[PDB]
Amino acid sequence: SSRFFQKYFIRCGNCQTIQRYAKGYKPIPNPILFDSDAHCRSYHRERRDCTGLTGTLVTCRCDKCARVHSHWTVMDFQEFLDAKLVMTPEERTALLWPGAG
Amino acid sequence: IENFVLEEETIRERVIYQVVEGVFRLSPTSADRRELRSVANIIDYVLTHVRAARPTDRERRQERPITSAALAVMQKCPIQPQLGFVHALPHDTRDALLQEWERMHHLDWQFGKAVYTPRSKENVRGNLTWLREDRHYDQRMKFMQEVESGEARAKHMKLIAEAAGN
Amino acid sequence: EAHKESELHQNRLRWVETMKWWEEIGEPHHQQHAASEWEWFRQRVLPAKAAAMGLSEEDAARELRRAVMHETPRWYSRIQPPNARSEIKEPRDQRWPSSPKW
Amino acid sequence: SEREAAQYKFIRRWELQMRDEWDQLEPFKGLPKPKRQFGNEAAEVIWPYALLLER
Amino acid sequence: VAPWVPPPRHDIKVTMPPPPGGEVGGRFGVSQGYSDRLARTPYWKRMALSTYKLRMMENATRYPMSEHRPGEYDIRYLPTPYPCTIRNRPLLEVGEPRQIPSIRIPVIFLVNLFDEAKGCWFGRRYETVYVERQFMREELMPQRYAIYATPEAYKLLGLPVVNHHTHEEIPKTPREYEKLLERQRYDEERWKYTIEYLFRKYEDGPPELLDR
Amino acid sequence: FSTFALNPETSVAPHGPPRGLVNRYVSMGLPPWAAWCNKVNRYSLYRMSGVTQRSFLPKPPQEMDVIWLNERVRERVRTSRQVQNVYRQLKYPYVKTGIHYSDVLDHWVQVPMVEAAMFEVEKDGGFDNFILKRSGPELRSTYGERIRRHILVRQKEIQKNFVLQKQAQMLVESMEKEILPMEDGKKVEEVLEKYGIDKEQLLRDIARAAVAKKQQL
Amino acid sequence: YEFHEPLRRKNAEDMRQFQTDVIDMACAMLGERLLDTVNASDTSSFPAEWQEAIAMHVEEIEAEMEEVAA
Amino acid sequence: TPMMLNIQNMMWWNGKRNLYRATYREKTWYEISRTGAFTKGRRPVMRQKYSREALQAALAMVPPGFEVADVPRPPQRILAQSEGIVGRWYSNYWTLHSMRYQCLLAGVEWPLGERQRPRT
Amino acid sequence: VHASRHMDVETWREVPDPHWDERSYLVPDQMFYNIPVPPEYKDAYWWRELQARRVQCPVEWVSHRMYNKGDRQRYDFQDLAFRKKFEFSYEEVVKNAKDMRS
Amino acid sequence: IHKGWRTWEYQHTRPDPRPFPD
Amino acid sequence: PDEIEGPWEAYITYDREDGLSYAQSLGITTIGVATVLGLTEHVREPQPYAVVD
Ligand SMILES: [Mg+2]
Ligand SMILES: [Zn+2]
Repeated sequence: SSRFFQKYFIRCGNCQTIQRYAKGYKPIPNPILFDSDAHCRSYHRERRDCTGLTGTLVTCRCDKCARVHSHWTVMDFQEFLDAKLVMTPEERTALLWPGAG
Repeated sequence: IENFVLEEETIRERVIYQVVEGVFRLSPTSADRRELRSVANIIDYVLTHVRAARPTDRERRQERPITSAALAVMQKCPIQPQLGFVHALPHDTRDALLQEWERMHHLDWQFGKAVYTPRSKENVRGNLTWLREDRHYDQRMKFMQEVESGEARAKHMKLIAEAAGN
Repeated sequence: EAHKESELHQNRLRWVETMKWWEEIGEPHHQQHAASEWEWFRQRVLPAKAAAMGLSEEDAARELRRAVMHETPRWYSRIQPPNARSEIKEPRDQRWPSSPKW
Repeated sequence: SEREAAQYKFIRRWELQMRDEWDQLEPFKGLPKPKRQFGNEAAEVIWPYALLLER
Repeated sequence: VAPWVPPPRHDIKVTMPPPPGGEVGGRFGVSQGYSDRLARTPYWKRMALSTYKLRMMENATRYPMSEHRPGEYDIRYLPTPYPCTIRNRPLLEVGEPRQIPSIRIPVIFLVNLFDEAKGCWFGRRYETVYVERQFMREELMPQRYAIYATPEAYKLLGLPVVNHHTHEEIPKTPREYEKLLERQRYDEERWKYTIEYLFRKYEDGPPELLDR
Repeated sequence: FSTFALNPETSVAPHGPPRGLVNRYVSMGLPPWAAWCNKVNRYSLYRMSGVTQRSFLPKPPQEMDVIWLNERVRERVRTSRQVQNVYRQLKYPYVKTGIHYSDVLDHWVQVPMVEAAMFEVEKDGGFDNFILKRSGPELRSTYGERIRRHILVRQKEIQKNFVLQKQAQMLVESMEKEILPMEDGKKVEEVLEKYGIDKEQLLRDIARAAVAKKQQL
Repeated sequence: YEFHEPLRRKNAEDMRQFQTDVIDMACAMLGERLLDTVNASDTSSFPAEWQEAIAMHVEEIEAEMEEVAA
Repeated sequence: TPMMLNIQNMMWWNGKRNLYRATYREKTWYEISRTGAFTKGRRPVMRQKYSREALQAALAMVPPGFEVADVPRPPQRILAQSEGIVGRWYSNYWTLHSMRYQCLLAGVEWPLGERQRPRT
Repeated sequence: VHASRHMDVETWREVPDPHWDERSYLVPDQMFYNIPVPPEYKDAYWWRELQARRVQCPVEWVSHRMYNKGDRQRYDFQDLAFRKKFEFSYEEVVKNAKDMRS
Repeated sequence: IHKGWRTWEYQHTRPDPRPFPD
Repeated sequence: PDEIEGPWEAYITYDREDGLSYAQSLGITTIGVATVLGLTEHVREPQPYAVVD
């Protein structure tokens, strides 16, 4: 965990600003010093991470209010595109990341 | 104090004549005097005929009319009850004595079974149904405040206006 | 209840030692400590942050403490912070400079 | 048997916190020690990593 | 035998077939919805009953996400029309040992509750307290003293609504739980993590500059 | 698999395809168990890819009496330390007796659930909200439908009671405006029969409303 | 009809004792509100007969409370 | 269960059938097993090809303030398909990029953004 | 039918509410055609909704619809209703392909 | 099924039951 | 046929007996591409009691 890269769109729950969060490559624990209990639960959590962070409490930091909190709400991109495309361009400036006009 | 007297021939003969015909003037049958053989039998006999001596609700509703003014004031409430609901709860066909048996124990509430006793007033705190529906009543009250004030008219008219403008 | 046995007895006696220490004089003090320092926070710090963070004196208290988590011995997360620097893994059995195996 | 030992260790901890035997610096053995000085008390205080991520 | 075979479930729209049953709700396992009304109706009677505004609104394609069943993937797109396993997960895997550290629950109090045994307040009115699970369900809950911390529970009592994310992450290991606990108490008691609370010993100069 | 002591997270694995046999099946999206497979043909790969989910309920769902929301009886393949034999066995969820105070009806209910069901009944806001959130086929337990019917009937009588007391409020507000002034002893009883209230019971709960407030004090 | 009529009948009686219960709760609320106007505010109560009877019923109820307490 | 005990209970064989099983499979294990058909490797997922003034109209029905980079490529589990040009076709990943390819061939200017590769 | 209905208090009959009949959920059965039920109560009837939509035999009798390919594509399998989908005649197919000039 | 029969060499057709129905 | 767009009709069932007068009292000439042509009472042959019984 985690073998593949993935992009998420998360909403800051206190101020309701949408920022994007990425998950990159971290390697498997060594196959030569073998631990079944590590590898297997790492596998299940890997599958979980791949699906919308289902069982994971998300912890990050707001850029628009700078603090680290786990209030974050993970949005599938259709809910994102529903949220984004109905917005006036001046509140894209407040709620969304730079540009994204 | 706990004295449960089991009768006989003679003591039945005098006790029934002294108690239930002397004090309560109650009339036994032959089958009655067949079944009167405890103190529990005599007491629930008297209790049964006394509770049968009390007027039913049909007699109480014809001594007590509900006056037109009262029912008119009840009519002008924004909410009247739904009041079909009793027909939705499941009825099961079984013995009555096993039903006696299961609330003799605690078995009556377990396996999805529950017993229904119609209440009148409730516990209002920590009652989550109660709170949501009285919140609902609050916004219906402020809604009718908005209607009587007349902004409802204006909102709808400006909806029609912006529909015509588009 | 064996007493003539040494470490079977004096260790569970050490246990009852420890757990009659707590609920009499320890626990009320811990709870009172937790109460007293929130009481310290709200009349000294909080009047500053109500002005700072932009809230009232009340709703800042609901914001800074959203919930009450008081610590009882069966709930505690950690005894002490995890080590800053973790010691370095040498090769397998004191081989130098490296080992082929794991 | 982990839970009760855990309890034991917590009560023990609070006891030493009432009686001043508790060393808060043990995770920090490998680090050099900051200036003991009248303004530098910002150094000896154990900083959460989160508000360091914040500022 | 069945007089009156029931209609397809979600078939409200004129020119496009209903979503596959079991996605709307029902028995799972087919990837295409079908309705005999929409099929038997001639193409021209479909187009006659529509417009190029409405047609493009029900031609709309939400790709992997499903509309009627939120947050999961749409079943037709999945290889096997049955729903996704991972969001529908059981708590314990086949080889997973059960070690679940006791978890404690955010709970809203309805009355001021004082503990006689410990001589302290269980909780004040409308104060959210993390309590034991059995202590909550077995005692506080059957009495009316307290209810759960759900956001709609904050909504109903007229409190400003906050989410505690109760059991969003359920720890399957004890250290996982102390991680959970640590981020939790970083969130709920955050007054702990302000710099004035770090500095309790210095609200003044250093402690050696004092009097006896 | 990285032999480096420090591994900060990278966008794409920096050293190319990850080496080792396990990373093969990891990159394929298969479980780590596959390094122990001798039969690698299409059917075994399909079998352990996990897309098909093989597991079952003890009884058919119409006949399911306990709340198994997601716990399917699964099966596990294990191996002895005499490794030449390989044995599999069925695994069942830990079904715990749910004793929950139901909120809408004032009383407890003991309806068996699983562990997940209890964590989730805590998450939901209580037993009643949990039973109502699920619908239909979502709860396969008959017991569930029974207490659900009781919950709905009970909810509607909660609403009925609320409505009732609102009626009461309108009545007393309406007649108080009449009896707010002292007036006369006789005049009051006219109001007592204009709406139809019995005088003696009024005296009785006037006397009980009394008894009630000084009793607490 | 043999099936359906005993139903609408039950709904009818339910509405009936709904009205009845409304009237009785009207009695109760009259109780506490007139109590509130008599004890909190002043200068006004009903007839001496009403007051005496109320007092007697209150005393009897209190006696019942003392008996049911032990 | 006999499947655990490995009995071949097929109905053509003895007449029995395995008790815990679905009675309908719209695609059996072999055609679930073939991921080449399901996933999009080396395979075209949009089968109609639009003229220039068709492509321009299709691009004209995209709402402004839309980036291509907001549409993540779906995983392998999700079938790769394109419903053509429907309403909200730009939400479909494969439709978006197939259209992008036709717009590259036909020499149509591409109004939307292009896919970004985020790096550490 | 008698659930959740307002009473008209003159006649003490039910009020024939016009909103009742659009919220109503039609529960099928054999010796009645369909039975209107209020929606909130629909959730206990989930099984005989699945028995009505089911094919009315053992599935073994109709199983031949399943095995050949042409009958997988032409037949409906949703919750086990084996029933012919809509399918064109040949003359239709010819004149549908002819006026497209293909 | 201590030993699996070779079932892959048969095309799928139901044999007639040997105690044949009259 | 998509260029025709003939006179769609809408049957609008108000739960009261005044729906017509209210519909005119709303005063709607156009919802802005539609231009509603006319409002009139749809005359129904009155249904017997047997339909709701
Ligand atoms: Mg055929
Ligand atoms: Zn924020």
